[PDB]
Amino acid sequence: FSFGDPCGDRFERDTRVSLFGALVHSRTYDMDVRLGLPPVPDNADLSGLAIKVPPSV
Amino acid sequence: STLQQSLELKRKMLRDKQNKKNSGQHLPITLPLASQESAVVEDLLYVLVGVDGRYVSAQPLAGRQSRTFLVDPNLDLSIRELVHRILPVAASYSAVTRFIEEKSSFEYGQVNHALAAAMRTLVKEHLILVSQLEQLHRQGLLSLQKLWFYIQPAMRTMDILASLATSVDKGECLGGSTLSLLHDRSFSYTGDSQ
Amino acid sequence: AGRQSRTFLVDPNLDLSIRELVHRILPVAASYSAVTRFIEEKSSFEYGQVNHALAAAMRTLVKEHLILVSQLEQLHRQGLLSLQKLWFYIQPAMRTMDILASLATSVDKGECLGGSTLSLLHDRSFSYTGDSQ
Amino acid sequence: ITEAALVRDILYVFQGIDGKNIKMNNTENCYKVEGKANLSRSLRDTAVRLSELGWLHNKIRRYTDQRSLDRSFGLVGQSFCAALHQELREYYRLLSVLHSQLQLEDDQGVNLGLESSLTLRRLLVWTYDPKIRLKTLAALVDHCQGRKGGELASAVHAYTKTGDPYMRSLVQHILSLVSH
Repeated sequence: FSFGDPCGDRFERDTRVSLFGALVHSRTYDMDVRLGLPPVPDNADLSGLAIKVPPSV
Repeated sequence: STLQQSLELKRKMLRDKQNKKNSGQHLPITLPLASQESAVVEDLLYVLVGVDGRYVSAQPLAGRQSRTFLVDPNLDLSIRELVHRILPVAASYSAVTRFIEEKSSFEYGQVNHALAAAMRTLVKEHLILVSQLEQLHRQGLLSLQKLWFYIQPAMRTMDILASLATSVDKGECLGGSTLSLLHDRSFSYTGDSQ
Repeated sequence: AGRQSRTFLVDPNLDLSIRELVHRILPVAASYSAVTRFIEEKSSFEYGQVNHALAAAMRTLVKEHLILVSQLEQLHRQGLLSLQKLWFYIQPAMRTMDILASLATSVDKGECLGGSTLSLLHDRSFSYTGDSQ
Repeated sequence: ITEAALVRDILYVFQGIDGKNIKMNNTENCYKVEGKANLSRSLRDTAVRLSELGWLHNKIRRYTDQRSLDRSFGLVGQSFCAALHQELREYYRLLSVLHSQLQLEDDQGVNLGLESSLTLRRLLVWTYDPKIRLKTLAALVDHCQGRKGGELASAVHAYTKTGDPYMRSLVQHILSLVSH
């Protein structure tokens, strides 16, 4: 009667924390999280905007 | 659009790889300067998503070229030149995103699909940056000089991505030829650590 | 009217999107009301031990549904319940209740009793071969 | 047209409901923004992007309704329909989460020019990957349209080769569930 918690399958887990892949840079188990994006880096006006490379880990 | 070429590449890669892949896995199937600046911010935030702005409208893409934009002639010449310098980043982003979204299909094979997926991920990071800059503008923290400075690295990244996309498309690189092209591009970026 | 699902009258001045969401949810409440009516009637001793036990199990599941609904009511009283969160949380519950109601209605149409009821239960269990829950 | 009204319409379209200012255009099989002059062309394109998601939702729901009633789909067909419904449930959970985040942004009331504020552009970015996922699922449904039983199993095995690692994992999980 619930959407079962995606604790089991890693694919299901990532889907849940990504909201079926909706979340880009965040993962959450909390349904009441206010979605925010990472703040604009202070050097963006100084160094420009770099393409964020996902960490290899 | 790069999306149509990438989808055609997907279909071609699917056929060629199926002949190559003995593994039986089928592929999945008058304005004030501040007001001019504000209007241009809205148009640029639309163009970064590939939407024509009110004062800046995109011209139709001729071939596998970066998207061209029509700017209102009544804009400041310095503002118009800065806009034309930044618009290349948004055009490259739009072309790269179209190619990434089409060639990430299973028909393009795991190599081309992964390449397109990586391009899409980097476009996502770029979009996150652009959204933060848009927020700063809504916060009033985005100046035209700050905007130009912030887009300069994004412009260079987008230009590199567009050059790579155009080279792959001209070479029709697929599989081992695509891997060779990737190696050659990695050698071509010897001076660009990023 | 008859052995039909419960119908609801909604105020016509509601938002069309809101009205459609309400009409989408109302099927769950209609199924609940029908299931409760069936459970309460077939819970009589006259219904035999098998049907009585079936009704008791249905009553336990209805109690669980009511508990869930009470927690959601609390969240609304807490102001923590949105329409989309409610829809999401009830969607699996809606499907479960709809399956249960369809089984109840099939049993009622067949008047299945005892061994015939057990056969019908087996067949329904096979009917849920694709639904692990 | 207020941005909040567009947000409401887009959230409804994600649920397949016509908004106050965005209505389904059956000719485009997408939600169309009402022709009131004050909609930005960028806003129109964003509405079209959200209506692609609403179109996918409506297609999925049409498929689910068409196959839930078809007893002739057999145990394999029922399992496939169940898998599709489960993926739809996950999608609806995601849409509900997005709606709750939008509600949080509405509740906070501040046009905070912070990088965290839910903007229509930020919403489009956050739904881009979900949009790709939904597009992949819709293309798979189209390719799998009319197939059942061993034909569905063959389509699923073909679907495991998707290049998108997130799509690849999803299709592998769906294949495992249908093969169970």
